[PDB]
Amino acid sequence: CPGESLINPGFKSKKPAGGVDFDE
Amino acid sequence: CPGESLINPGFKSKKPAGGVDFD
Amino acid sequence: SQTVASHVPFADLCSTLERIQKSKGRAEKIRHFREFLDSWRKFHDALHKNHKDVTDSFYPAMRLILPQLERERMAYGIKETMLAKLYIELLNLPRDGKDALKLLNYRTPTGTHGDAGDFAMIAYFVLKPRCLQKGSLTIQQVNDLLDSIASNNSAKRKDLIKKSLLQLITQSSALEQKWLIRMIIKDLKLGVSQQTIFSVFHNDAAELHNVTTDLEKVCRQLHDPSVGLSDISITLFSAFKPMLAAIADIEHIEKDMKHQSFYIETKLDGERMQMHKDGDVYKYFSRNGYNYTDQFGASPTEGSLTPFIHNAFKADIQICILDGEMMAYNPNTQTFMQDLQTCYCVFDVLMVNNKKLGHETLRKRYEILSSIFTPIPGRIEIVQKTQAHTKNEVIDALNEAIDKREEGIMVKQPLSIYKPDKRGEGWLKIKPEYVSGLMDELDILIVGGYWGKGSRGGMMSHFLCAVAEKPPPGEKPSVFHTLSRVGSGCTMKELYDLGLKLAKYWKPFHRKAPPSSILCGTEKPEVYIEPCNSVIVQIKAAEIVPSDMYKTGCTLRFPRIEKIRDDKEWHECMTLDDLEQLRGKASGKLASKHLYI
Amino acid sequence: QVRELATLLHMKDLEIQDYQESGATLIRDRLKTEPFEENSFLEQFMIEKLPEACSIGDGKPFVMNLQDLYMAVTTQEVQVG
Amino acid sequence: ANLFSDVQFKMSHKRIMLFTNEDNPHGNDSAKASRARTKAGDLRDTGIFLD
Amino acid sequence: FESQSEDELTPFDMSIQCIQSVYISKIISSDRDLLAVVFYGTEKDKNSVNF
Amino acid sequence: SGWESYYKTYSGRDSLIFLVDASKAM
Repeated sequence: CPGESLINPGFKSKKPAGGVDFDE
Repeated sequence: CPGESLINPGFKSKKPAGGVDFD
Repeated sequence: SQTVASHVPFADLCSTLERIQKSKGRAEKIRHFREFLDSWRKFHDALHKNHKDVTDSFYPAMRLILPQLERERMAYGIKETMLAKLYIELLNLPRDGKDALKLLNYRTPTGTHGDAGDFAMIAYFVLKPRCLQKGSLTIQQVNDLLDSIASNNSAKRKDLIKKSLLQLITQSSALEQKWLIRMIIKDLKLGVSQQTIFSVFHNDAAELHNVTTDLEKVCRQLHDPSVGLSDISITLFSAFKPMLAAIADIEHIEKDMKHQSFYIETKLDGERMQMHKDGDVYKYFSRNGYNYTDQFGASPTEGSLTPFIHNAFKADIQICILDGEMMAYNPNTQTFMQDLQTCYCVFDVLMVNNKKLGHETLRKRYEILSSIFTPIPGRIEIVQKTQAHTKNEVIDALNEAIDKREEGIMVKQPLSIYKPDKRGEGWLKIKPEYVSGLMDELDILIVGGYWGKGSRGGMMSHFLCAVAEKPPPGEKPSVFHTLSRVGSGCTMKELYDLGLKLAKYWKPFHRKAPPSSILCGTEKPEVYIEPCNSVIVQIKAAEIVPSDMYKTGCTLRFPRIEKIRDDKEWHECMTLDDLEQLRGKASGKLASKHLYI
Repeated sequence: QVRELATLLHMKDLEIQDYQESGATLIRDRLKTEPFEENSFLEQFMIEKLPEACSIGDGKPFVMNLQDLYMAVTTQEVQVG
Repeated sequence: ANLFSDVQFKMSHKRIMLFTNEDNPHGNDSAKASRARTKAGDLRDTGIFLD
Repeated sequence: FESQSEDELTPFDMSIQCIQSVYISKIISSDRDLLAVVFYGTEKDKNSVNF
Repeated sequence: SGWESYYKTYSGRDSLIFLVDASKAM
């Protein structure tokens, strides 16, 4: 299934916390 | 094998008697 | 007189059996069998609406589905080899063709064609292109033909059996033929326990079947699920399964005994039999509900025991039932044997006169067994149970039983009741094989091997073992004498490991050209291995008894594989001097050490 | 050449039907192929691939793929007369 | 085949003669044709000579 | 059972004639041989297998 | 109607195995 973490199957992969990202 | 009689296997089919046939 | 079995084509039953086999979840199998039973019951009820009485409702169905418990007809007399030979003869297959060899040598996996373990699947594969697609046989016709073949086998007629098998083959397809082969072999592989089948059939079918031991009575009585039975107990002239003593722990006996007094008796290693006497008529049944009255006689006029036991019963006794063990006795040496006379030793009683004593405690049963007749040595005996309430008493009893070359001992609670079909409920057995450090274990070599069947199909199941002979000093033995066959004592993982290790070292054996190194007796191995490449196998056997099927002349009773000794080299095989020394140490049972704690 | 290929396909299909009738089962069905029909294959090809295959463009595909056969045909023609 | 097996004597030659004028007795059903072919094959393997 | 042309015995008649000739020849040449006649494709059936 | 109308017809733990080539090309 797309967007599935390769480490723990059945769990949703999450990108690293980007913190505060001010917009243009 | 060739010439075997279909009635009595193992015995060659004897040719029919012809008698005397002058040349 | 209409029968439901005639209106149900065998195709439906075969399809249901196939669905049960393929299904994995037990719930699915239960659902399939339940729906089939419901359909059968509905059809039976609808058909017999006009008729106010019924003679048979579901007996043929259970008889076919449970060939193991079939009792109405005698043994067919055919099995894997005979069935394969009959199939080859009937189908006119080539004697030495691939199909014939596969059928006869179904165990051998050399053909590597599908499953090589079960004969039924090989038969199905060979018959797939020969039989039709849809059959035309009804369950009633199949049952008729089956009882016909059974009677013909009992009638000593072979041509009629061949004709019946020809008709069965002609009027069936591949799937039904495979199923019928399985049922003739009496092995269905449904994967469902008997208890589940009886429970789904009816709420209290198992108890009734155990009490009566008949697929006909259970079907006739328990038909409507709504209606049940209140009074169920042992019935006159009815076969009932006996108890079986489970393994007894030798550390918490009192806990199993509730700390109360317990009865200890010597073990009787004979034929378990049950007797029902009513005036003149005597009936004798075996452990598995198999009639044995013919050998022992149903009347005092003829038989082996009835003429001697009829006069030994009290005059006030008319109807009675007992259960005991059957052995041989020798008047020359005044000893029993595991010229000779049949001897019956009784240890329990179920019914006497017109009252039922199944629910009575063991104390009352033993009192009745002590006041039921006048025992006479050599013919009729009563087990002399001894009361005990300490570990010392039981250990002393076991020690003296071992000294007397006895199989073991049995322990019972006086308050126990007689519940048929129970494993180690109130009765327990203690024998030297069940306690570690009491067997003169043996270390042997494996020289042969027979291909397995069923689950252990594509692998090595059991091996033929041989013992080495005293060689010249400094020279390893090269001549081996076959001793026995060992198949048990191993699991799948280690057995597969052994097969893998010696997979490439196996060599086929030829009867007309036996290998010089290995010497074999009556029994021969399918595949043989030279002694130089083998593994030391540990075997613990209850006893060693004389025989003629092996060169050494002795065989191990209940042999086992205790482990594999890799550290012990192959050359360390024991010699025949060891065999004779062990045999002469006690002349029979291996156990000769006193257990003290 | 196409007719030869079609008849060879027919022979292979006859062998395949014989194998199937011999009561043999495939270990893997992922490789299973279906029977071949000349009419169905021709119609499918004409509907699907003809627009791309028949395209010549500037003539490159001819010199790329159809030169050896051209050589043989021209040699045969000159040999004839 | 059953008729041949019935005889109790010793047969030096076992022969069958088919008097038919149909090229394809089983053309509609392939299964019947395959069954006939295999049965003929086993009959030949047994030792029966078919003409 | 059909006559492709007039004055022509049907295939069944020809087969019957051949069978009769073979029977007569076997009567004299070797009377110890075994001969059987089986018909297939008829509505009636008579076999040990009850086909 | 005869024998026609009366008859019809998150758990466990994940596992992983690492397979690594040992050829000189790696």
